[PDB]
Amino acid sequence: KYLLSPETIEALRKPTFDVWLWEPNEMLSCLEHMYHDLGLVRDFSINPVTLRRWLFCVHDNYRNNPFHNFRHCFCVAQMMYSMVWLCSLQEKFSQTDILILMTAAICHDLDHPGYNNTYQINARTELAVRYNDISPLENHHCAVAFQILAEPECNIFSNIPPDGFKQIRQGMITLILATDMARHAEIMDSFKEKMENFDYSNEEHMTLLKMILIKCCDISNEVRPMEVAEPWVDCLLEEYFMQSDREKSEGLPVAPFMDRDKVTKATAQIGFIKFVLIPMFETVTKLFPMVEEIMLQPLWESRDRYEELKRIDDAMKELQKK
Amino acid sequence: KYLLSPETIEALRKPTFDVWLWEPNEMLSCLEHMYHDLGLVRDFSINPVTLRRWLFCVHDNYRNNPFHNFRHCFCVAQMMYSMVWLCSLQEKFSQTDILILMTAAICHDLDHPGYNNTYQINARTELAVRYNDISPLENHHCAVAFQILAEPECNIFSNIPPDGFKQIRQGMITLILATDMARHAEIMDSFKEKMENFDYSNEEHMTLLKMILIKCCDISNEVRPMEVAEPWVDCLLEEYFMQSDREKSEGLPVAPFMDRDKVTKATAQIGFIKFVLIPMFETVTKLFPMVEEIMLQPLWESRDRYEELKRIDDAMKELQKK
Ligand SMILES: C[C@@H](Nc1nc2c(cnn2C2CCCC2)c(=O)[nH]1)C(=O)N1CC[C@H](F)C1
Ligand SMILES: C[C@@H](Nc1nc2c(cnn2C2CCCC2)c(=O)[nH]1)C(=O)N1CC[C@H](F)C1
Ligand SMILES: [Mg+2]
Ligand SMILES: [Mg+2]
Ligand SMILES: [Zn+2]
Ligand SMILES: [Zn+2]
Repeated sequence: KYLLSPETIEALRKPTFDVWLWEPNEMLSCLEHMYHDLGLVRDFSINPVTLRRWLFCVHDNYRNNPFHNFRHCFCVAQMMYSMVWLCSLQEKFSQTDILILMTAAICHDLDHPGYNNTYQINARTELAVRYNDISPLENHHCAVAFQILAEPECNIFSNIPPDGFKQIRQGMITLILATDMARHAEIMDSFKEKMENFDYSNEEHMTLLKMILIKCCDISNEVRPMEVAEPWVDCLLEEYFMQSDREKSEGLPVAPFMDRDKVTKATAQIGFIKFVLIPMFETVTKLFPMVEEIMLQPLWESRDRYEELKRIDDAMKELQKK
Repeated sequence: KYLLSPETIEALRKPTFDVWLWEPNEMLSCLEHMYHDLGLVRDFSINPVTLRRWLFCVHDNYRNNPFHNFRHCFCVAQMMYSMVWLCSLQEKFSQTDILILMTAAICHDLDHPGYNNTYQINARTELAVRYNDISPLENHHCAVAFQILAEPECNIFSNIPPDGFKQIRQGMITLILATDMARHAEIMDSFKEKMENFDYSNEEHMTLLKMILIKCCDISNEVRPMEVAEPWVDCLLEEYFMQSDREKSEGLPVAPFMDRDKVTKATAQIGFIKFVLIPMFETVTKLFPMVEEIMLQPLWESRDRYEELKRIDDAMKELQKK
């Protein structure tokens, strides 16, 4: 049953929203609500019907991978929606910037194949050869994003003038490309430097803030409730094993964190929560104090839980080895 | 024709080479000779039969556009060859670096359509949407170069280890992407920054020098003798007029420097020589003083010759005025 209850629309605004509850049509409708509710339909004369066909286009072009699937895209877009409200971003950003933040979130892993950059490059694929080993998947995601938008029936921007299309497009590209974890250190070091004296009337500081926001949402699964978050780790590792199978039986290098024999659910997250998630949301909390209690808080609770799980896993491996 | 005379082999080593005398047959055999003579076939275990097939395929993947054709390809690699000897590059650069320089120069405009990046982006071409407005032609040149090299019958790198291939791929990519003239000032400023106190054991200083070197060869046509240089100006304007005419009938922006109402042969070369070519070769001359007499001298004469021809143009216009 598409058509959402008023209870659902309420829940949808917070990062506690149970993303697993809903089937695709309900998620499409949830996303459709977001565009209306943020005033993007109103302020960019988006045809209400074109909006629905666009979300169906997008959905069709996400794949049935275990992790990089349409449900991931909904998580990231819904988490961006939560962040608009939590941080009150309509006070600091234009409606163009919100449109970029939302449309980039929805489009940022379009047609992900289930194998990451390092596979693409080492196997010398169609995509690595096409994009010269430079963020190949991330370029592919934008390419597909705008190939969808070039179809008149899927074009939510059809009544935006050329200058505004040009600005959105640039913005969307900057953000979708920023999702490549290869650049996490570079992007964070850029941001932290700008943060020494932040200025919202500085376009360059704001371009970085948006980059950090989409990144925050992209890797945001562990910010959610333990019940909601925990199943994404199986989805990740299942996808990661799929690749490291292929890498072994093709003789390509294998990343320790994708190695069946090495990684566990617990050791996948301890490091990620501690040295990627926590520091990123720590920096962002300076700019938005309310982030601490809502987002940084479940990250401490997740860190503490996954370190306990490791103590039990490790204790259990003392029984196994011969 | 093919089977090059000892005289042709000697004249091929210098910037004075009459690039117009030779049909595709002979230019290929020349390029081939360059690889044997520079010790690239020897030092990289290149199969000389594969070398011939690669070159035929490269040549096949250049288009019959007025300016950006196989002959332009030949000029850039031939000018690179000249510079190797003039600047004694084998005393400063590794054989791997020479391989990167020659192979990049040959490959740098593969499958160029005859309309520049500004066309691609304003007409929203497959290429522009594919490459996210980011140097769409240059990325595509690289893409075509390594599609070709992925075919085993065209693969001149087939006996190089993977480590070496990765290093060459990366190097060629940097160079080909450096030929986008939109980055000329950025690249020159980055080069000039290092040039304050240059260092050949600094790998980044070298990476820029190689970017400058291919840039020099890419736009070097005015360095060649005045009989050889001048018909290339007609080829250029023919291509640019072909684009400005399309831009006019398609309702797209037109660039003054490409307008067939506004631009003369002389106005097309004066600014370009005085403010792009000359300062670039001036900066190279500091590192290689011998460049002044052999390359900056013909540029000076061409500037003078074209500045005089504008004074003729301008006085003929004053008689026209009624
Ligand atoms: C085992 C892996 N753990 C991990 N990776 C994630 C999450 C979300 N997204 N991702 C990647 C990165 C973006 C796409 C999928 C997450 O909750 N945990 C890790 O530590 N790393 C660190 C390097 C790499 F980012 C994965
Ligand atoms: C009229 C044009 N003149 C010009 N352009 C050239 C030459 C060689 N290569 N090129 C371009 C560089 C990339 C494509 C071919 C040359 O001898 N003269 C100009 O003034 N400009 C201003 C900058 C723009 F690149 C061309
Ligand atoms: Mg991704
Ligand atoms: Mg070019
Ligand atoms: Zn993602
Ligand atoms: Zn060129």
